[PDB]
This record gives sequence, C-alpha cells and structure tokens, in this order.
Amino acid sequence: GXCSDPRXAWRC
Repeated sequence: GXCSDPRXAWRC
C-alpha cells in the first residue's frame, strides 16, 4: 500500500 500512503506515494 505504498501508493496508498501520501508520503509513500512520492515513491510510486
């Protein structure tokens, strides 16, 4: 759920 998290989304 990396692309689901706002801060992890930057790496997606």
